[PDB]
Amino acid sequence: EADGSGEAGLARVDWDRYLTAGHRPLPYTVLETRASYDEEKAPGFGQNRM
Amino acid sequence: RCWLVPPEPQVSVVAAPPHPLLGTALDLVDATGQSFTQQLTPGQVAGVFGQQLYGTPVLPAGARLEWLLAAARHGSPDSAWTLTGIRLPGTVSAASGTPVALQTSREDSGDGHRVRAFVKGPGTGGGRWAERGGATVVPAVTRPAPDRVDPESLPEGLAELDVAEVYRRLWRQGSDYAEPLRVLRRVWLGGDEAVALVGTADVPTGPSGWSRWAAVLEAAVQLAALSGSGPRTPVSVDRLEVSGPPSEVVWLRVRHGADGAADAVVLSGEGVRLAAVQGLRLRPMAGREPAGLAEAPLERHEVVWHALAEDGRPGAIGGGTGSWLVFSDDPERAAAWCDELALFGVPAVALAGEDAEGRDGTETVPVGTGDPDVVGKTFAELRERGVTVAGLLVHDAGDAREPASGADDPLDAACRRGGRTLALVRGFLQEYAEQTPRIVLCSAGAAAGLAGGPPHPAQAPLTALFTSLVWEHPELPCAQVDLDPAEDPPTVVSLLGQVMRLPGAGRLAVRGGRWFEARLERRPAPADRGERLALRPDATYLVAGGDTRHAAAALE
Amino acid sequence: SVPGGGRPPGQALLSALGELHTDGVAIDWSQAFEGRGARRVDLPTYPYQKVRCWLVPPEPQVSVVAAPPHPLLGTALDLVDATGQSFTQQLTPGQVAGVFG
Amino acid sequence: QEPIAVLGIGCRFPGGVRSPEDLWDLVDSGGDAVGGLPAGRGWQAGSALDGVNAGFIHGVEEFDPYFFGLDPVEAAAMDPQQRLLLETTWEAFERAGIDPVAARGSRTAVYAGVQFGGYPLLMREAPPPQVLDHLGLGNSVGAASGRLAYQFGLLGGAVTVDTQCTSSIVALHLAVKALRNGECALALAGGACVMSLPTVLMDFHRRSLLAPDGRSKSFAAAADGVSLAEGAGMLLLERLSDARRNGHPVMAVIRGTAINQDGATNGIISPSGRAQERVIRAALADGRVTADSVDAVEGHGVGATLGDGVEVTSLLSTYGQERPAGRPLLLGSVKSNIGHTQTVGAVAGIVKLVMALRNERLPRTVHVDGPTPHADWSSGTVRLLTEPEPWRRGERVRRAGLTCLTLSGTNGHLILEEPPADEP
Amino acid sequence: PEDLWDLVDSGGDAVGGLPAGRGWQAGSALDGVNAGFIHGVEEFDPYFFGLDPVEAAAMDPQQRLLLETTWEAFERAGIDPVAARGSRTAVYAGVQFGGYPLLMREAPPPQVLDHLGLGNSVGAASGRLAYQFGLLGGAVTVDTQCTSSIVALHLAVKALRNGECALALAGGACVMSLPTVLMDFHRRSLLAPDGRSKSFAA
Amino acid sequence: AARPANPERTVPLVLSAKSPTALREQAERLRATITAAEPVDVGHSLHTTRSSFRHRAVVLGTGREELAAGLDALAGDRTADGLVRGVARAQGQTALLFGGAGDGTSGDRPADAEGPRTARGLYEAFPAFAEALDEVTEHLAGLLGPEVRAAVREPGPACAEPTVVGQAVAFALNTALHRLLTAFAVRPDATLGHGAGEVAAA
Ligand SMILES: O=C(O)CCCCCCCCCC(=O)c1ccc[nH]1
Repeated sequence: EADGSGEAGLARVDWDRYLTAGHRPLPYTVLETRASYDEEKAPGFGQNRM
Repeated sequence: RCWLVPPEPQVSVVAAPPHPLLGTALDLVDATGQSFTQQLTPGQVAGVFGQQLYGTPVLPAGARLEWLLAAARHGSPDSAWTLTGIRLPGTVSAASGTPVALQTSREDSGDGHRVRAFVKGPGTGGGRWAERGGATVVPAVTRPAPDRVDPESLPEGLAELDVAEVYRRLWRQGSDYAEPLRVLRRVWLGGDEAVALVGTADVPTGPSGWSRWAAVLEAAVQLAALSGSGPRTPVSVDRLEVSGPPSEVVWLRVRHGADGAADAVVLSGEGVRLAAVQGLRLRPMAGREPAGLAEAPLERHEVVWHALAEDGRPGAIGGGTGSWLVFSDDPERAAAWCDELALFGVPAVALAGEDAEGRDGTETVPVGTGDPDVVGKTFAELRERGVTVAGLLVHDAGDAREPASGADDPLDAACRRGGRTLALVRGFLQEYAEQTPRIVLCSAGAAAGLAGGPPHPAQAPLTALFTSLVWEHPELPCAQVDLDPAEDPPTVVSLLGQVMRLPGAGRLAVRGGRWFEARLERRPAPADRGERLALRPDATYLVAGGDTRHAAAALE
Repeated sequence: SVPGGGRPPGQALLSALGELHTDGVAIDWSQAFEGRGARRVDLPTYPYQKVRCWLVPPEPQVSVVAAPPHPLLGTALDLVDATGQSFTQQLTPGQVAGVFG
Repeated sequence: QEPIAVLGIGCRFPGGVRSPEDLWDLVDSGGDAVGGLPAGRGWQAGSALDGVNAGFIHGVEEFDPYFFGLDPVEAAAMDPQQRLLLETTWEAFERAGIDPVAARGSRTAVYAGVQFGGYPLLMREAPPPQVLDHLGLGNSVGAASGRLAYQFGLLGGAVTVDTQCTSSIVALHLAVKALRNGECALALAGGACVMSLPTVLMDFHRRSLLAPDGRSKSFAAAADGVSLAEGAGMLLLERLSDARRNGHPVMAVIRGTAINQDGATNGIISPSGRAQERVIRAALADGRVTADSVDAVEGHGVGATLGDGVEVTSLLSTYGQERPAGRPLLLGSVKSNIGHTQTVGAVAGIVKLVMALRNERLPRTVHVDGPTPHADWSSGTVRLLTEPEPWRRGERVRRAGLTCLTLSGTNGHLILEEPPADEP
Repeated sequence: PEDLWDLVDSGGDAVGGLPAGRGWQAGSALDGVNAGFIHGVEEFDPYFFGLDPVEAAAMDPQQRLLLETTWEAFERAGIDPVAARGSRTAVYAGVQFGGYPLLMREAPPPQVLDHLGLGNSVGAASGRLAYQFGLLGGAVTVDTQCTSSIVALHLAVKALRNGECALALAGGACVMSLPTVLMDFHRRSLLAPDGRSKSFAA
Repeated sequence: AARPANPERTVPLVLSAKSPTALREQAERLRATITAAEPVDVGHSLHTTRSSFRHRAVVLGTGREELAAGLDALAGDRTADGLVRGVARAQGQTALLFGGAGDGTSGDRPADAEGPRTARGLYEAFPAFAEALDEVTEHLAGLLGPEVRAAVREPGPACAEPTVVGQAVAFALNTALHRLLTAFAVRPDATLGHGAGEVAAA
């Protein structure tokens, strides 16, 4: 850890509890994944309905 | 005939499926009383252990209570039962993917019909079997009880609650429930009692027959815990009395009238007595140790900067909805960005601190006096002119205060920077927060771990104030951008542009032409490095600045 | 800007089109190679970003006895309240003739 | 374009059918074979099969080991599917009028449709040590086509194929191409399906796919679901010119064949419909037969509520445009009498049309209370055969088609014609 | 092909020790056995092909290797797989039932159970390739033990000659999901005790 | 091959991937091959033998030394000249802007000589542009006399100056560059023209 370590620490934490504790109605990109984007998926093999 | 396996009989028994906690009875010849055994495979555990405390699977208290009742009623067709002096020590828990052995027994007391039941939790490896529940059984209840009570008459004294907030209250008590145990459909609560509507309580083997009592009794624990505060778990019950399997709907009543103990009654959709519970105590295990129960490991957590090389293009500013306010340590910078926003057709106003000179026709604000009231009484004047605010930029000069003042004290400089920025930001929030403004704090050389020069310590109150907003006015969008302190600052339309792509909040930084975003991310920590460590023998060591409890452990 | 860019005149237009291709327009680069000496070659294939996909979680590498149960003595029980150990076996019809010689 | 002659057919089908003549008695009398679960198999099924009805070969658990020279230990180790093919192939050579001793050393090819039946998973215990040595070749899918060629001493090609339900129509297409390519002198094509384990009926019941009364009500408005059943069958084939040189009997002539996939795209365009409309055009072209000359089709007709409507639509798009006056396309399906039959659906259809040609009548489709509303009958150019109609030899050459479909996307078609039947 | 040429031209061999990472319940019954394994066959990339990871766990390793190997075949054939969609390409695969569901020591989760069928039926291995690439030709699986690859080529060559299709894809896969074929070849002592195919040697 | 000699003209080298890490691993593979083959042949291969996925990058360079520096810049993920990166969103949604000659006299007029003085270099660089410009130039001469042909070959300050020769050269160069972009298969959904150059947008 000579350089480039940034803000750094050592603990037991579950961040999925931490961002839902207290309360928070909007995202926070320090803990949450940034955004969705445009892509689509097939209906799977064998399935052929309607 | 040419086939591997000989043919099945024309008729055979149904071989009815076992209740998953008690399993199949053993057949020891000389033994004084019956015993039963099970292994749960790691896949089965998630269906039986329907509750999580702090992420670890635990067995619900209503399920231990049903396990004792299933152990009691195994030998007879009788439709009504009584358990007394019921005690439920400790928490049955199973760390993710591990086997779980279980065992249970019955012994005749010799007092006529009276029988004792016990349950014992997992023996494995170097560990050994330990007690996890006990009760006394009295068969054939053979006594009258009260006539019908209209379930619709019960709720009138109490307010109704959304079932969503009922389970959110339990989440703030460390507990989460899988879908089979989320059996509440309406709830009312207040003072010393509560009532509730319970749906089909369909545990494993529960869609018909007696096993449905597991989740009906668990609803009595969910409701009993809802009335308190701080985390707690059941420990004792003095009587349980049951007649028949519970109907597809049931009504619960729970009351707190005994000293430190709840009583509960279960009524059918017709208002018939189905079961009753007395002396339910959670208090002897109010506030038991979470640090030994939590599933999470010790890890190294680091704020890592990722470049926005993917999708790093600014996009447009959000139209003529209102003005932008620009405040800076430099009047020339504030004016320059107000000229830039004018070229792009965005309305803006220039602000400066009243201890700086009025060199370039800005508004002036009493920032430098530490008081939000005099700042607010200034921001209120713009609203009285009819100005509306979309957002606010606060820009800091970086290390330029050092040669300007001619003396060094980074801690006094941090005290001043905090006081100035707090006066501005609080003074603004008081006057405009109903407009949902966007706040942007623009430091320089504050970001740690990035390339190009050291961080300047006197910037630190800006990173603190940003996170201080994110958790305390959580409806207001904001961002911190950290500039390079020595390169030329970017065009203001680039700064605002990339910031308007964030809903909510985030931390961004500029070095060269790149944009970076911070994420808190995790890796395993080799504690075994300290298990190999010994400090050098020909040396002295300091422990400093701590209280007795920290110091004693450091010395150890 | 489609005419404007870096000093070599081709790099301007190829970079301006490169940004449109990058943003999503299905640009046909063939005009950059048309009239030049171009051939075709075998090139490396796509690099997969693999992760474990299997029905069974990986078994621990612990050594154990190959066939410890004796055919009559069977399995030793761990009845907690027992005064001394008891053992049980069930023999299936195809085993009976093998043990009863 | 050489025509291929069916010299003989042998089969086992639901409801005590052992010959083409028995299947004719069953369909012409309008019966259905669907019934209760078999006793005598090793099935320890739970409540999961209470009320399940299906078509079973009663007696698949019995065989005659000495006739084929096996040890009874090996006869126990073999998958029931390998045994039905072996028993049916002897019957196929006998009705074709060929001595199996004269077939030894011949360039007869074998193309068998088989699916893995799970047979050794019936065992509760470990196997007896003498059985264990035979379990490998007894149950491998690749050994099923090899065993026939060893027993009958055949020296041509041998292949086992799997394509889900279309396995018999796919096996038959390869055998027809092999005979036209000049690879072989005769070809043996067919398949088997036997439920040694109950698990496929449990998987269809858990997903609610079965009809509640167990009937595949082919093309009817009722359309409640599908119905699983067993079956086994073999056809023996030769080039029509070589058959007439030797003077063997010809029961029908296979004229043209095709296979395609239904691809992968949004279900809104009916991809399985577009697939059928290409596969029929391909099969008519392979045989060089004009679309006006077909009289009837033995449709797939499985009873899936949309699928029968997509099939009826594809036939209107393809045959139903060029019908001569008074010659509308007759449609039916054998699945109505005997259930789906899984891998052998094409053999069941061929046996029906071969017997129809020989007896100058087309049988009715059972349980048709009214035509399915999911397709447009308003052209009048296609109809279900709801009462049986005569189909005499005459100046018009009689021709008929067969179709098979499956969820994995394979589709196919065959065209059949009369024997030339020169006067005695 | 270039990796095979480097191994062969450097005169090496590739028979080695039994795989870790697969959940095998082999005791002493494989002690001292050596064989040639595809290391890492348990690792795959579901997002590339458009599979949810629970379906990608349900599939027999043989269906996964064919699907991976087909993309590599098109990328060297000089055809973009997006241009091949709607081509009259036939598929002929030599494949065998792998018993992969019999690895499970317990009943499966109810999420994967409804995918194990088309995940493991041998006749799905032709059709799933044709679905992923949108290929309209015939799609069959063949089995005749070791020769299953020549049988697939012969039928594909005869299909192209007779004009049934414009392209054809022919090949196969073999993976030891279960140990049982090695256990029996060792039990009957058919294996060389040093594990080498000394192809025509004394 | 009968392969012609040429000067070191720029190569557009294109990569695509379905996720970001795969793009960086693809750059480490390809960097070891651009050393052996000529860059024009590698670029012609990747344009035609590969798909067009969602994550994208383009590298430009005159020869092997520059292209290797670009692929290294991608592989380490650091910004450099001639490298471009991004994530595609599939919709077309494109419009194209056109301008007249005389507006270049409003300010910085020598830059609106230097743009056209640079734009002349495209005539040697691309096949499609030369024929389009020549067709327009010879078609214009019958309306103007010969001097327009010299002016198209010497696009100095006239391209910025409100004059008949200036407007003629502006229409020629705009029309030629529109045929260039449509040869690169950019298709407009809308057009807008500023001042007297509106005829080009039409
Ligand atoms: O031709 C040769 O010399 C090679 C012989 C190899 C035969 C391999 C057959 C494998 C069939 C496995 C199978 O069908 C199964 C496994 C578990 C349950 N079923």
